[PDB]
Amino acid sequence: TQQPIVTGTSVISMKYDNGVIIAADNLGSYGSLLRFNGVERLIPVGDNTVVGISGDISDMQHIERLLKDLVTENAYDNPLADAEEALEPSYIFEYLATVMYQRRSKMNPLWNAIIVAGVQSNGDQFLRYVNLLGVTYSSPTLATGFGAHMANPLLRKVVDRESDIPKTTVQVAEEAIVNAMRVLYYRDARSSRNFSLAIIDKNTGLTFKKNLQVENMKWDFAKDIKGYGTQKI
Amino acid sequence: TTTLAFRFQGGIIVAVDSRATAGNWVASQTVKKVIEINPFLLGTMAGGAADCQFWETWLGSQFRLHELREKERISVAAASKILSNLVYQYKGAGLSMGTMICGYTRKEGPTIYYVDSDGTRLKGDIFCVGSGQTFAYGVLDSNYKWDLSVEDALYLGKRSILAAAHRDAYSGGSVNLYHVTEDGWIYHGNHDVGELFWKVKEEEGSFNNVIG
Amino acid sequence: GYDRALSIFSPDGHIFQVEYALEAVKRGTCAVGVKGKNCVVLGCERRSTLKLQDTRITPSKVSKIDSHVVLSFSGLNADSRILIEKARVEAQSHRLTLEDPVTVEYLTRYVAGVQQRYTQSGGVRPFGVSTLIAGFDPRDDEPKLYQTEPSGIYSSWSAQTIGRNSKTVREFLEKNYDRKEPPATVEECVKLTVRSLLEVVQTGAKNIEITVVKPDSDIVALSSEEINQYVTQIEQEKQE
Amino acid sequence: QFNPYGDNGGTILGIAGEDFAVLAGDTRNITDYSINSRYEPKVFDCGDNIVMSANGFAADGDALVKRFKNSVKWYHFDHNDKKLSINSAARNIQHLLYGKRFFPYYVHTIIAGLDEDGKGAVYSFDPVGSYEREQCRAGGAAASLIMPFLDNQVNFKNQYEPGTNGKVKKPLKYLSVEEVIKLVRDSFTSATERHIQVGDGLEILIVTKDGVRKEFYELKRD
Amino acid sequence: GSRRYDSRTTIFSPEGRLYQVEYALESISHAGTAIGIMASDGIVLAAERKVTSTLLEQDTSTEKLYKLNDKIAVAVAGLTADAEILINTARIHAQNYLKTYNEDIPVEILVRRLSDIKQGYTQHGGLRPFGVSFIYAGYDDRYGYQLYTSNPSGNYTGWKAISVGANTSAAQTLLQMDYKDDMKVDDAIELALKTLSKTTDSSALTYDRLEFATIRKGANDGEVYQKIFKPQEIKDILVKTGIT
Amino acid sequence: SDPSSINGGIVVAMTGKDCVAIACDLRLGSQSLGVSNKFEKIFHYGHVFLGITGLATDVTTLNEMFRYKTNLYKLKEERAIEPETFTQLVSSSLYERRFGPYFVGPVVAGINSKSGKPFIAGFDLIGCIDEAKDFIVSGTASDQLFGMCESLYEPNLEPEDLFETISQALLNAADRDALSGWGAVVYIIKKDEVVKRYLKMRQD
Amino acid sequence: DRGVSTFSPEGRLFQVEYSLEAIKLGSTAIGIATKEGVVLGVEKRATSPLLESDSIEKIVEIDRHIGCAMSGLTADARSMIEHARTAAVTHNLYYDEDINVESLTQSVCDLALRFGELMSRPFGVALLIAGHDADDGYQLFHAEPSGTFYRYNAKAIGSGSEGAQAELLNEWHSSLTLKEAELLVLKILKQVMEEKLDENNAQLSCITKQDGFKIYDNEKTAELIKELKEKEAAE
Amino acid sequence: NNYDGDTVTFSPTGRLFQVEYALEAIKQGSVTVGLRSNTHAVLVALKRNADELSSYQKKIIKCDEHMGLSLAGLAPDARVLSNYLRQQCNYSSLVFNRKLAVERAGHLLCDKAQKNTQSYGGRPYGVGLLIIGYDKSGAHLLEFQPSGNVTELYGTAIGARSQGAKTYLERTLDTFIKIDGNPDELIKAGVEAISQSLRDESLTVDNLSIAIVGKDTPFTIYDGEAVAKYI
Amino acid sequence: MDIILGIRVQDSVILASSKAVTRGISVLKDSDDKTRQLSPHTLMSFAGEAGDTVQFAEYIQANIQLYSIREDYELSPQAVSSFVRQELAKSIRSRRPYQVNVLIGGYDKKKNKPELYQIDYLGTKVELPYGAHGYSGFYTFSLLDHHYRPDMTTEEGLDLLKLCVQELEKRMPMDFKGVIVKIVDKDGIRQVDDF
Ligand SMILES: [Mg+2]
Ligand SMILES: [Mg+2]
Repeated sequence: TQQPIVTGTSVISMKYDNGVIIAADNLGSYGSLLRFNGVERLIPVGDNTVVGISGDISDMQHIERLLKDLVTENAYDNPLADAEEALEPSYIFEYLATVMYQRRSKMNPLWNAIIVAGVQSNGDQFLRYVNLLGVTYSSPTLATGFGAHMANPLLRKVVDRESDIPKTTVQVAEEAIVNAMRVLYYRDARSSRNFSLAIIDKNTGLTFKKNLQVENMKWDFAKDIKGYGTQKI
Repeated sequence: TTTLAFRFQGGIIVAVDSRATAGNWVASQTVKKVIEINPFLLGTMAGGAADCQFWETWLGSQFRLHELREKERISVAAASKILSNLVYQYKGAGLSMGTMICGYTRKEGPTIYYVDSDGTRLKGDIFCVGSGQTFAYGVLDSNYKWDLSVEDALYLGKRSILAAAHRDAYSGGSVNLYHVTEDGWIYHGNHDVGELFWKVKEEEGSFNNVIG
Repeated sequence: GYDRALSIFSPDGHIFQVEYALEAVKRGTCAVGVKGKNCVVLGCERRSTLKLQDTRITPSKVSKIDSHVVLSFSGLNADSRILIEKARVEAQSHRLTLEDPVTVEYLTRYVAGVQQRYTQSGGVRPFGVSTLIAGFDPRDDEPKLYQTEPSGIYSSWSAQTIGRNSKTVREFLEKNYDRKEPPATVEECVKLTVRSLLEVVQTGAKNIEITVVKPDSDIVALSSEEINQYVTQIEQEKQE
Repeated sequence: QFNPYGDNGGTILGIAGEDFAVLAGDTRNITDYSINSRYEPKVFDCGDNIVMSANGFAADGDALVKRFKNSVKWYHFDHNDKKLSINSAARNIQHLLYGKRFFPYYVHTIIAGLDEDGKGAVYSFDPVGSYEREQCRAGGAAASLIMPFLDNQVNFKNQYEPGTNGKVKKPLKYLSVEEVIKLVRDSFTSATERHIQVGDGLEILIVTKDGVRKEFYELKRD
Repeated sequence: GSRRYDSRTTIFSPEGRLYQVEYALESISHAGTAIGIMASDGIVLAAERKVTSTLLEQDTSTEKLYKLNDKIAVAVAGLTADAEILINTARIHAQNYLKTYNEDIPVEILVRRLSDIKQGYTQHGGLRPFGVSFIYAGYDDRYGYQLYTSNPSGNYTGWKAISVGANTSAAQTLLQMDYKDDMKVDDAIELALKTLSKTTDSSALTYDRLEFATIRKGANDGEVYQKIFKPQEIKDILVKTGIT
Repeated sequence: SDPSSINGGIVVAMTGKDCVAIACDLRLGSQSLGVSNKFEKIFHYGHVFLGITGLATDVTTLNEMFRYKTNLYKLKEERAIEPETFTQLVSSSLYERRFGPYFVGPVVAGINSKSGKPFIAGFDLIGCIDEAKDFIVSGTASDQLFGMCESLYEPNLEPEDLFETISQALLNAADRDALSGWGAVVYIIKKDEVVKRYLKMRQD
Repeated sequence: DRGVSTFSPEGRLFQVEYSLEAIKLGSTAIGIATKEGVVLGVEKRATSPLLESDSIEKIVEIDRHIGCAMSGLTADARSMIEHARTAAVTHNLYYDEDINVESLTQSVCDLALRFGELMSRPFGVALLIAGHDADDGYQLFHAEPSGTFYRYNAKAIGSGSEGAQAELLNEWHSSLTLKEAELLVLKILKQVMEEKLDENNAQLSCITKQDGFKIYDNEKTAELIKELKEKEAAE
Repeated sequence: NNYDGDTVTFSPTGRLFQVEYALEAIKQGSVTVGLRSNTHAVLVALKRNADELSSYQKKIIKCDEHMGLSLAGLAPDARVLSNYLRQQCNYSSLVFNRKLAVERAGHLLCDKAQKNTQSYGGRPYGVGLLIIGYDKSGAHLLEFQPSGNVTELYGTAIGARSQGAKTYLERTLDTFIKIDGNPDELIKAGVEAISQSLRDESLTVDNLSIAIVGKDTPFTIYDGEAVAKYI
Repeated sequence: MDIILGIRVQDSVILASSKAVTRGISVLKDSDDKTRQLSPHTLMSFAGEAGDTVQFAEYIQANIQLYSIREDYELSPQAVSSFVRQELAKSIRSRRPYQVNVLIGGYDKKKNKPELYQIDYLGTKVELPYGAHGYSGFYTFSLLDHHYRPDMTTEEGLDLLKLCVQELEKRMPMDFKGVIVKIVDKDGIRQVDDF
């Protein structure tokens, strides 16, 4: 049993017709102190998987090393390490899910909420969630922390069920994700303007976008707001 | 819960209710509170349901190993003591158990051992365990005799559970009756308390307070 | 720990360490067990090479395992103490858990099990001891007499002998013991036991020990004079 | 302080027919007032014509189901591909659950299938392994809303034959698989209306001698 | 591997003897003779130090006679270092018993414990046995004065008079000849010293070659006194008995 | 609840001219209930005397332990243990139970057989040695004993004068403590004679 | 000396091959499987007439549906029997059912090769494990100290095994009744035994689906021996 | 000679005699054949009986839905190694939701057998194994030796008289590798291969044991009247 | 359990122990014998936490019976009481201590003296002319202090014991269902069946 110290906030994600999108801001908070502004919380594994992590950053870095070690280990005595016997998103997730549940069962959890986004060998979209309790679930849209409360409602308006996935393009999906990140910046006190976004497409592969910013923000209406009730000036 | 067991001329009567509750919610009315350890030995279920089920089932395995090794029926004394020694090892861990280990052997005759999750092991003639134990005791104490017939003893056990089932909110559903003889136990059926109450009320003239 | 396999099979299928343990028993002083109709008698040889002995304190050959069971032996004396201790502990353990004293068969089966264990455990040699275990089961009047040996096999006997010159006394018992009519009284059983030892013992002075076990935990060891009276009566009948 | 347990909501329902058995469960997965997934399968085909669901804390639920499926696999290896009977499966699950007696799987487990005589069988477990063959068992969030309805409509409790006025009970006539599915659907429709954690979808697994069949139905998503 | 170098200390010979026990007994037969004689009013322990030197500090030396507690003492024959390992274990056992029951350990119980330890080394562990034979002289309120002996086999027996070490055959015959049951301590003292004087491999028996002790109820009223004799006191008793 | 004041009782030790004195009450109780008026708290191993206050089971256990250890000491050393050495043994033995201690207040008293020097020492439950010249106090009336000893004590008292001082120090301290009293014993210790005196006191 | 788990140049474990020689010295035990039941019979071979032969226990119950006969160093079989009984009872506890005869036999045979430098040597005893389950019906297994077990329609182990097996070769057919098997065991036991076969120096037993495992009374066996003598004198 | 007392001792020519003696136990064992195409992999095993009353010793063991082996030599050792394979296959599925690659299964068996050849007290495994499987890179056939040497092959045979079947497969190599999408013809080639190792005895209904795994075929063993088709 | 009394008179030790066994709300038994014979001339009564009491008493019994067989000799009451005290003193610093208070009444055949030992769950041993555990002493000791004499007969001891029990029955809130009385003397142990 511990308490999280340096923390990362929402990870948001969704499926679209040819793959998955996942995003997370570049902030490592220290309570209310916005301590670290250059933290990458999307960690790619190979060219087919991106693991998005929220919660304790020290545990994230540990998980980051486990995944790095997993790739090394998979390549051992494996002539098809970059082909048929490459790591799948499903393999990577099940491994993490095992670790997370084992660690919670020893009463020493990895204080995280994780979303594994990727594309399988057969082109199938993979998107599944796992957290410090070892709880797992899949959905057309997945989000951690504040993202669950604010991003999911917006992302679910695009892909409300399984049948909406083939109807959703990468441009529409990315637009929805980027808008959700703006909404989270407006409303999450532990978020930053800077974020990373990753697209894993079955045709165009892994596209990893760094140093993105929330833009097209509405603040002008603030000038008209005065006082808290009766004040006119 | 209401479970009882008493020794008499014809052996042992075991009688239990059937209700299981989680708070005020009635989880089940068809629970088996008599564990059939083996064809000769019975155990009652009170306190923790799993603890009683698991360990009294495990119990039957130990007795089976005993009679394989020793080529002889295990005594009720040895039988009950295996359980009491087991739960005593777990003392403090939070096992919840209140049971009567009932059996009829040659050397002992009809024997009842009250076994407890605190490690208590008591030989006795009449035992009543559960939330409705006090109600069952009243009927038992006032009507019990050693020279009861098997028919009257069975009814006394049935009637005593009914007394508890009526008054105790956490007892009811149905009554399970067993009669333990030297050649083994004999099951004497499941008796719905709803139907049994009205039947007993009319035939006996009891429960005048209740309108029927 | 020391894990060396001392007891092992040889090409001819023999475990020499177990067989050499029997040779230690062959060297041991003779012990004899005879069960009557309502008693069992354990006779034991005391070699008279050792005089100036203190017979009060010297370890007696017959040992009580419980109030109702006794154990005698032939072979290594030091080894026998380990089996006797284990048996006594198990007897109390049985009373504690089963709420009933051990049957003679159960106690035998336990001791025999210990002996067996030492024939296929690493870093140990077998016991150089064969035992005669006698007594009466709780609330039972049927006499019990069992024999164990280093290998760990055990069995029930109407009468049996172990130790040096046990071949001779077994020869005697096989012709003198009738199964259809065993020694009906304590006297007859003790007499037959003393007679069987007199085939081997040498002098019937302090060389013969006799212990009589009867039902309901009635165990008593005969004194020198009591035994000497049997020795006297046997030879006076023999002079004819 | 770290709390190793959580509540993923959900409601499951097992009903034993004459020569069939159904195990149903909603597909909604939740924490607090949020929906995690509108379709997260909760009832599983475990092989050997056995269906299982471990409702409550989903991590323990998934762990138990996974271990039981594993037990079925090893039962085949160790015992010459022998079919694991529903009663044997039930006893095995007790030991899996009681194995963690002092750090329990926080789930209410139900399995369903056919017994060795081909009759419908449902078994119901508490978190620590006390189990029981039953004809009818709802588990989870809306169990208190469903069971009284089942007492009334399956077992015909408190129902008497008109004209007799309480003297003759309504006879316990056998229900067909089509009749059971109607009661399952109405149970969940009613539960969805009055319980916030119940909704989205209903997945029913039907077990017969022919095998395991699945049926899915929409539920209200509010 | 290691098996190659294993002597296998705990095995039977084809005749059914324990090789190492038999060879340890052979070792003990070359050790200085120790004699114990039990009388009605006490016990005598007499023992011969092995070919000593004139420069050996005798008054502070102890190789034969050791104190286990206030009631029990032992005479050693064999490897002194092995004996001290066992002696310390016996001293601890006596104290454990006293702590447990609040009563001094009965002699036989102590003897059985040490004998069981010796036995263990002959049956398991793959170690060599202790090359030691003890004579136990002790008193308790059950059996009174008691003499025991134990040897490397772990077998122990009770005695009225007994010898261990060198020339036990000659010594035991001499004791068997002159011992009587109604004998007293002062007579037993004389017998012990006379026996050693005849069986010794030395030219003459002197005070510097001896260790001597008595366990007497010759303590003021109902209690027992151990007396480990000093060099001058051994010299006096040698003159008194008429050996020097 | 407090283990050091369940059973009650006191020990006091004093030095005099070529002599030491150690004294104790005889009470053993279960809080308010008086259980025994014969529970002596002073023991001796050879010529070294040990008083022990506090939890009675530990008093008994430690006595048995130090008897055990001083007996083995004597067999190996071939001489009786001295007060200075025993004091270190008591300290070592208590501190080895640092995080599960015996709830006691031991007091050593004796005369060194070789130097003839009077010696006393006290300990806390955990082994810290208090080697005072004048006096050592222990038990549930230790405050009272400190008050009595501090005023009544003067150095170089003769054995028979020291007896009066230590007796009056004990008695009047015990009479101001609910959990002490019910009789008292005083040991007057000289180099080769020890006198033990039971005192007459109020029995409430 | 040499390792306990050493291979010979022929590719066999010395200790296992040597334990097989000890089994050859053991008393004869015969098993015959039929569609009406499996029969187990043994030679008791008392070393002296004073030995009470009914105390010789070479046929043993493992469970109600599984019996066992032994040959060789019979003291070694006790821990094997203990394990078998435990395995049978434990499986019933875990699975609320009888355990398959093969699965039981496999559990016993897993102990066999657990020796080295675990126990110090292999077992010096062979077992004939006979039983019944619903899946494979009546079964007879031969469990060796090598860890190998063969199922048999009929099998003899012990000193008179090769002579008895040759006799079982000719006599066994798939339509044997239980009564025919009982007499056949008695016939072959009598053939290979040193002493003359009677109810005191030989023992019979069987396992049927209805009645389970049963050791035969000396009175019951005596009648079958008398029935055997008459039918052999009949031609 | 002087260097065969245990597995920890090299001979003067650098040989491990205990391993070679363990290898000899395989040659005494009954013949078993392994062969594969691009779609399927087949095991054919000649089971051995003690006598006419006895059953025929089972030769083939299932390790997972997609993998299994046939044995030749000490059957208990095969049970240990197959049990180990079952666990490793199972660990891969539970932890990584991943079917264990046949090549990796061979690496694990090699390493397990190796530890028994370099340490004192233990002994080499006295069994040879033919592992077949269908994984993400298609059909596979492995040959395990208790020296630790595992070899991926198109076809092979181990046991007594295995050289006859091995030569046949060496001739038939170009034919049987092309038997794709036809399980019956691939088994026929295996049954014809193992027939080259027979003398005096022939393939009967309770003598023959066949197993197969493939693209849409779980590892399934055929015994009894199920193999009468191929006799 | 509740009340256990002990009194050592001239030539015997008398132990009185309550018969009631109460588990919470109900009195499950009114004939419970809270004692074990450790040896022919040594009896131990006991009271404390449920399960622990009997487990401890039988454990002690087994150990003394083992010693008796090994040595063919009965340990003195003092020796037995010291053994028992050590077990309780060992127990108090265990993971889960035995919550058991005992009285050991024995007749020393060597000294020809009755002996009563009082030992609590901490391992606090005291030899007494009369003793008790729990609240029993609070009601009875004033009577025992007044009437007790070391030269009392067994019959006088029983009369003083009756007076103690009567005071308990009057002033104690709990119904302990009377007492089973046992006498330990030179002839061994016997139960007073009418009390
Ligand atoms: Mg809803
Ligand atoms: Mg007062």
